[PDB]
Amino acid sequence: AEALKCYQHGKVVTCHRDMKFCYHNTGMPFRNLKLILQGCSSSCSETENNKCCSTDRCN
Repeated sequence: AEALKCYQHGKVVTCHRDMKFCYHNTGMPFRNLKLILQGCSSSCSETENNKCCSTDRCN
């Protein structure tokens, strides 16, 4: 099996062979601070900030 590939802040990363998901999480911890997490993960749950997917470079 090929291993999932995900977008990660402009780069393309090859996920650990165990990963099921590419994710994209954006948050505003403070009115002036935006946080953006992005990459591969074993688990993923759709929320208003965490976007999940399971195909290649799908972010």
